[PDB]
Amino acid sequence: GVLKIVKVYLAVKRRIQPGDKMAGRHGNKGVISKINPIEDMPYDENGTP
Amino acid sequence: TEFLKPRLVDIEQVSSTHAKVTLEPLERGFGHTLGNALRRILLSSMPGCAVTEVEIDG
Repeated sequence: GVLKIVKVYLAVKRRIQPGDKMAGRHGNKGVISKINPIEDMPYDENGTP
Repeated sequence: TEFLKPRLVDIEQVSSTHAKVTLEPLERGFGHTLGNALRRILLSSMPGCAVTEVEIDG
């Protein structure tokens, strides 16, 4: 019936943004409310945030 | 590279109580670099006058 079929393959990267549900392994769910700039990050004596 | 300049400031005033400064525009963490700054400075780095000692007498 359909002698010629053309299946297209698109490609779309979907990144990480505020609103995506993320969790862990030990059963700790959650949703990122607002991915903030590394400038608001609490750092230790070292400086590494 | 292109930088931006702070402008438009709403001096919302009520006699001697409070003034509320509304400045636009700011960027990723500029409302912080500005706000936090004024706070600590207005607390332990601002000259002013006040009573230090009060000897009644007796």
